[PDB]
Amino acid sequence: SDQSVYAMVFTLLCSLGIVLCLVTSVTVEW
Repeated sequence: SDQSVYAMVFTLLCSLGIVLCLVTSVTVEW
């Protein structure tokens, strides 16, 4: 490439990735 929509979708996908990293890291050690 509005850039605000790109930043919003990028932030949402980053936050979902952080949560999924937490779930994977907990589940393997469990």
